[PDB]
Amino acid sequence: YNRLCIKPRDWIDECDSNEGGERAYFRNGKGGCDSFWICPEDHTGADYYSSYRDCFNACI
Repeated sequence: YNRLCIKPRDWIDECDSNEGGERAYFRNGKGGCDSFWICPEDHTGADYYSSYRDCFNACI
C-alpha cells in the first residue's frame, strides 16, 4: 500500500481551522483514516490525501 498515507510523529500535526486548516487523512492501523490539521508551510504544494475515500483506498 501507499507510503505517504501513514504520516510520522515530528512534523506539526494539529493547527485547526482558525490557525491553518489543511485537513489531511492518515491511517491508524486496521481500518480508519483520521483527519490531521497540518499548517500551510510544512506540506509543500501537494495536499496530503484530503478525503476518507482517497486515504482508505491508498493505505487500507
